[PDB]
Amino acid sequence: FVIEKSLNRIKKFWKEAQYEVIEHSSGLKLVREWDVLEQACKEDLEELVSMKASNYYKIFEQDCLDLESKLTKLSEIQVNWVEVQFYWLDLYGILGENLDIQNFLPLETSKFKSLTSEYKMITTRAFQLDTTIEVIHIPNFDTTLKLTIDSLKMIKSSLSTFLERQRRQFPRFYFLGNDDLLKIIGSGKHHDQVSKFMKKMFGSIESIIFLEDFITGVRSVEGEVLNLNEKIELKDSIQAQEWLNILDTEIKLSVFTQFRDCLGQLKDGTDIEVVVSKYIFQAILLSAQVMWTELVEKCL
Amino acid sequence: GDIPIFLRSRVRLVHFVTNKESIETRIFDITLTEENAEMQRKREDLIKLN
Amino acid sequence: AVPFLLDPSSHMITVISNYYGNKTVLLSFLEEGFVKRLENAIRFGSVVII
Amino acid sequence: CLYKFDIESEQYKEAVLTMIGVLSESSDGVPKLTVDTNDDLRYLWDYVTTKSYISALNWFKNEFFVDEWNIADVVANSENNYFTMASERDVDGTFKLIELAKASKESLKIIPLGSIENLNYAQEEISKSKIEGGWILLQNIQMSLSWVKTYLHKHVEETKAAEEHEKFKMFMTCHLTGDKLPAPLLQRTDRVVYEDIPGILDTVKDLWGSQFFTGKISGVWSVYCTFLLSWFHALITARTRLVPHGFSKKYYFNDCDFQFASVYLENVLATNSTNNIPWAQVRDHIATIVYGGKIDEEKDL
Amino acid sequence: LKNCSTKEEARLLWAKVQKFYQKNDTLDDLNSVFISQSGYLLQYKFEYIGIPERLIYTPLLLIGFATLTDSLHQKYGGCFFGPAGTGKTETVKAFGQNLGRVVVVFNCDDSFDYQVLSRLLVGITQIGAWGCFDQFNRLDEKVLSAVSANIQQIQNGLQVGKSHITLLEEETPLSPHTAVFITLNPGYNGRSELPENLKKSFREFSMKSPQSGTIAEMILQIMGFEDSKSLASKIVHFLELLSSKCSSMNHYHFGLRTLKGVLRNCSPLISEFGEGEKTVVESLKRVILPSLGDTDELVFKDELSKIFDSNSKAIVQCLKDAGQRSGFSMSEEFLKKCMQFYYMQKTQQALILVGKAGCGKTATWKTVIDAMAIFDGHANVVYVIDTKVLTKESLYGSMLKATLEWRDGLFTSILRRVNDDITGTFKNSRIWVVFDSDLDPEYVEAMNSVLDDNKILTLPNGERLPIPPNFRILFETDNLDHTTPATITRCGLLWFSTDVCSISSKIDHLLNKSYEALDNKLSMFELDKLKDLISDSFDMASLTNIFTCSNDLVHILGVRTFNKLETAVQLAVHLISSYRQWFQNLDDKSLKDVITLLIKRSLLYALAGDSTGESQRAFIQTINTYFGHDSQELSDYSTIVIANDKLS
Amino acid sequence: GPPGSGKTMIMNNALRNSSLYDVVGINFSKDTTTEHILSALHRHTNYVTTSKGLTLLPKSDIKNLVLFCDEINLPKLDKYGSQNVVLFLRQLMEKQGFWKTPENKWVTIERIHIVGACNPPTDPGRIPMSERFTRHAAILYLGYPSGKSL
Ligand SMILES: Nc1ncnc2c1ncn2[C@@H]1O[C@H](COP(=O)(O)OP(=O)(O)NP(=O)(O)O)[C@@H](O)[C@H]1O
Ligand SMILES: Nc1ncnc2c1ncn2[C@@H]1O[C@H](COP(=O)(O)OP(=O)(O)NP(=O)(O)O)[C@@H](O)[C@H]1O
Ligand SMILES: Nc1ncnc2c1ncn2[C@@H]1O[C@H](COP(=O)(O)OP(=O)(O)NP(=O)(O)O)[C@@H](O)[C@H]1O
Ligand SMILES: [Mg+2]
Repeated sequence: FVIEKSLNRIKKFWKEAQYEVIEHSSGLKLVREWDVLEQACKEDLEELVSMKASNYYKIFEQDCLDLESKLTKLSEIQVNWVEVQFYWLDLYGILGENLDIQNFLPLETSKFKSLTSEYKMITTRAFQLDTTIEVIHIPNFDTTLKLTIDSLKMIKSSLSTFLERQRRQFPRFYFLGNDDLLKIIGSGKHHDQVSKFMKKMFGSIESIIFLEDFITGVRSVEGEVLNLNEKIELKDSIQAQEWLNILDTEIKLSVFTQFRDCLGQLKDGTDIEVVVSKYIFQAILLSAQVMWTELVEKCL
Repeated sequence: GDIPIFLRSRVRLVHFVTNKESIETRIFDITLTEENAEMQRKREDLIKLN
Repeated sequence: AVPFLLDPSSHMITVISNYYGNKTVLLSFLEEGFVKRLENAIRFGSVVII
Repeated sequence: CLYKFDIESEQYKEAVLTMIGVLSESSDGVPKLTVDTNDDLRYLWDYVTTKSYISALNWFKNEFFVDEWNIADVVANSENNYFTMASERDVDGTFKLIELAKASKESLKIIPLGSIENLNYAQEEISKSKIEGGWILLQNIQMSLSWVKTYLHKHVEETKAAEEHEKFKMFMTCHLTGDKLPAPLLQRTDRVVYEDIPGILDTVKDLWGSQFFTGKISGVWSVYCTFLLSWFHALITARTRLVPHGFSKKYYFNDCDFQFASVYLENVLATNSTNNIPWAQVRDHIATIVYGGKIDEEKDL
Repeated sequence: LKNCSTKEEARLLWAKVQKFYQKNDTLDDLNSVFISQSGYLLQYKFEYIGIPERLIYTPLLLIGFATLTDSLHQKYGGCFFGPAGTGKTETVKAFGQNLGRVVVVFNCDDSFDYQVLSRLLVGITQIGAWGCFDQFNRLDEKVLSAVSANIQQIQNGLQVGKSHITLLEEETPLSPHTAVFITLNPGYNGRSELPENLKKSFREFSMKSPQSGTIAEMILQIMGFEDSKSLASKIVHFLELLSSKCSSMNHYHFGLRTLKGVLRNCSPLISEFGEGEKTVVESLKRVILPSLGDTDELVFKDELSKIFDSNSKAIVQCLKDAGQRSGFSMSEEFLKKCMQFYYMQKTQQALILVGKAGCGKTATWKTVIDAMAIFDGHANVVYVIDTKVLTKESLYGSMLKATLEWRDGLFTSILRRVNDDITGTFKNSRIWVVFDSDLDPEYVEAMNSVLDDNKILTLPNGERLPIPPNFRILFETDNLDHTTPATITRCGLLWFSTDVCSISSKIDHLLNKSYEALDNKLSMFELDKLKDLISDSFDMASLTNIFTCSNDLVHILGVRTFNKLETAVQLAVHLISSYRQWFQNLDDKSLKDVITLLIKRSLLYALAGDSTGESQRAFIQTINTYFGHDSQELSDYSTIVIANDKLS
Repeated sequence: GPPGSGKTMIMNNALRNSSLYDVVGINFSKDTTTEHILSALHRHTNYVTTSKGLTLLPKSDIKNLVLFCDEINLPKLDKYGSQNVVLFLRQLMEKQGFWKTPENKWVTIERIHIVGACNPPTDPGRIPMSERFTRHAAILYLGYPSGKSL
């Protein structure tokens, strides 16, 4: 009847509707192939809306409208179901696995576990139903997802904020970027994993020299060794963001020291060759530069 | 834009356009509207009162 | 036969739209779901512009 | 030509036509010379033959026989709320639009668009000034240009109800040499070009003027040096109009240059003695660094 | 200063140079050192520089220091423009060094994320470091727009004295000591310019004439050898000649960057050579030549003589061993290209080999690989990927739509075998990933991070695989037209102007191969007799004229002569050896006639088999006439026949 | 050769005639994939695992299998101007093997010859084939019979 012909076929389609499912490493069963049904639902909805144009539609309006109301609530939950998955998946790598990082974020993790378990129950009941349309009749499904995506986003936000506040304590961190920073925050137990990054946050310096308790110095990408005046004392539990700041200041202070020492030597009239062995490059250079300037000044 | 010969044959094609070749026409209309009005009016209502 | 309207600025598309009111359904050949959304307009009697 | 060639005689045409062809390098030859039947044409060839080109060019404009419309005459007479006035970088029409504002109905609002802050205050004061009625001026709109595409383009367009608002006029300063402005936004507004090019003596007077308003941070010699720099600026400034004569390419010398040149001078003055010797190293800095820094071609340096 | 005429002149000249002063005043030591230039003062931040490669002092670099100090004095950003091949970014870096600052650098259109660019800018403002945008001129509309706006927020805030500023919909504090520098490279349209918003916040200056001479002199002077001034002038003038005389080529760079490669690559040769011009000569022909072609090579040689006059045995005996082993003849050319490659592989991590089909590009790297294994003892793992057979997805890898699971592609998987888990030892061996196909911008855009100084392979999931030095990459391809100029500047380039091999040599090689193919499945008795028959049945003197008349002819879907050879020999051999069994009882004259017939036929098809069939007949006559007159003449329909039930 | 030259007629005839060779028919299209070619073979071929050559892909019996790509020059070019499917025929010809695309493991072909027929690049619709492919195949022009032949 131009109408019942279409309505039957929408129904016939949605009673055989199936989400493809493969579970990831632990727990939650993921869905492949979102777009298929998201499209087909959107397409059938459009067919149902436009039906209202028909002149013979008036009497069947009810039987149409019921279907519309069912599909519309599928759409309401589809839109949410997919982003809940996507966000969760992205967050699992950062939160659920590595113990050290979830340790300093008791909170984002403490929420993540509960969301996960709940999203696990709802999904597990969902794919037990052997049809996708059936999902609309699950009590507190739409509600569960909306609460879940909102909460996940609140976590994702919190994390982003946490990190950006973390960098601002030692701004050099802005050169690292998220992944590596998290490695520094967690490895602050060991102190030896921070050495890798000292090319990226300084660039002059390659790696860092320890007495295993104290930091004696650094070694530049060239292979020069800069020995600090005061070795930087470390305790078994101490934040990286602190001694890194102490370090950054002490390398400058140390360069300055070598500068005045060497320059004073040259002032006392030691041969440049004498000096070349005993100081780092930068110090004996600025030395030569300043002293030179003074000499060619009176020489003028 | 070039349509298939198949479309252009089957189809009744109409140009709503101002190509600058429309100016000759359009300045006359304005000229006549502002110069001889009563026959621009009775140009327009030619079908009306009829 | 089907009209083919050509205007550089398409004011004519809103002329047809004003003529048929809400009845007008506007489609494009370049939009994705066009093929079906045509099948919808055609079955239930919508006025189409492509 | 379009008009006269229709109205006037074939000897007229071929004469004016050959006379133009002479102004161009097209051809050189004597026009069919009719005596006092065409006075003006003899007046024109007289300009061409005496090699005074400007008056030869504006012969047509004075035989076009019109009163040109002043910026003021467009602004006032035009019914529209939106004007874009483009100019070469050499000159800005802000000072003129100020005087045109004071001259009629006041309400001068100068909005620079530097920052994110200048842009918020821009669109705040736009929505404020279009209810209140004042004149709003957006300086060098071209720099924010991704702003125009999103905000301004649509915010002029989507409103034809801006006329229903008070008597309100939004000016937009543009640059002829510079990024292309969106064609629809431009056609929607009344366009003008700001051509007014000061004399050399004028420019020296105006430069010299802006300086005494600063009070005295400096002594007597610096004044002399400020005087010189004004002159030097005015002369360089002028030479860039010359194009292949004088400077090889177009170079633009802004106030940024003048500031930096005078900043250097105050420094070299404060740092040295009152001897007249330091002039050695004053030239080199201004020529090679301050002013000549901008210059790639060694000829122009 | 000595040679200055007047005491005034000395003061001027003294004022144009950076002078280093130290306040004896107070505490706050790190602020105690400052720099005076042009009467403007700049303080010395004490950031540790290490031992960077220090730039030679030239007046251009000093003026650059002057414009930059001139700008910073009023807290405007400085900006450089000028053609590629001077230096700008590297000048800003040295300027930072001199004031004791490590300049952070953003290389633009490196496929960089805007996030990482935003983030680095935020770091630089909070830290207070000096940023430099390398080739700022090229950035996308939206990227450049946003970066620019932020740069004005910063630069404006610096001029104003704001403690905190606002940018990009991110709020940050601002160090008074922050600064932003910009370098701009030109397009075909003329010297690039700052976007309008930054034009008012910066000070533009030009980098023009690098003074290649004074650089070269001092570098040659720190290697401390011979005539520093003389060699400098001769080398600079010579590259200049090379630019004037040699053909304009997209990938030719004779600039200061090439000149530095010469002066630095001049150092290793000093050990086994002297410090004389001879080393300079050797370095030049090592660096320059590989890229040059037919004509340009002889130009290099001609203009080389006009100016300055003119591992060897070990490696060359290993190559000879490797060629001798694969059946390849060692020519001037083949050896030349081998050696060029061998010396390239030490310097260059990725190599590009360009030449027409049948050039011998493969033969070269395969042989040089094989001979190094002999020589160095480092074993070689070779993966040959025909690139454009695989999609980027297939090659590098991809991610599942929904589950966000990663799957390794071909390149990444064979890289993982090397790094993550080594069951065996890849440590003591060299790996070569060879890309056999045409190279397009897209695939190298994916791995440009490999070709980079970052030496890390970037996957979409952010797996960031590091790359060991054992890992070497080859591109063998016929044309460079479509590759990025950047891909070339990142790799070394070995150009093949002509065939590595004489036509007769290839023939001789093919025959060897065909003989050894028989040596496995056949007895030595037959093999000796037959291979003598084939080789001595045809000589290069007859053939060369035939190959020459083949060149005058109309070939539908033509393949050049050198490449037809493979068809020629392999057809002939198999054809002759097909009939080997009838040669035992055959008369001695009759075979030579048979061999000759089978060869004439195969030589006809292999050369003119693609011709009109009228031309085939004309070429038959050309074969009969240029081989022996007594020798069995070939005819259109000529064929060998043997009896059904009996041998005949 | 031109149309009616007898390319498809004669070669299909020659390969169906002999018992030693069997044909796999393929008609290249201006849209064709490597994966069409592989699937074209999978009826006549079988994968085996041999520690000698690692993975091998021979015919399902002893005698040789000839792949016939008719209208071989038709496949289109990438935006950057390269036709992968031909370069794939090349990889087969020169390297006697190919990478199995999904699993990232090297496949070696056995007793499989590649042969093709086409019309000169001069004609419309036809594409130029790279000397890097054509170097490995002997090319024969095929034209109208002697007319006395006709
Ligand atoms: N005064 C100098 N002393 C020594 N080397 C120099 C000097 N000036 C330039 N160079 C070298 O010239 C080369 C130019 O590189 P670079 O500075 O990156 O150029 P750029 O202008 O910044 N960008 P590009 O021109 O595209 O390479 C580098 O190898 C520099 O080391
Ligand atoms: N030095 C040599 N002496 C003798 N024969 C040689 C030599 N070099 C190459 N050949 C032969 O000539 C052929 C040339 O092809 P090849 O070595 O693959 O170079 P190619 O440029 O990589 N070919 P292509 O990959 O299609 O561009 C080789 O396959 C050998 O058969
Ligand atoms: N000796 C012959 N025996 C049988 N048919 C022949 C003979 N010589 C020519 N033909 C005819 O030649 C035609 C064969 O064309 P054919 O070569 O198969 O197409 P093709 O090779 O693909 N040329 P093209 O259309 O460009 O692809 C048929 O009409 C045959 O009848
Ligand atoms: Mg090859």
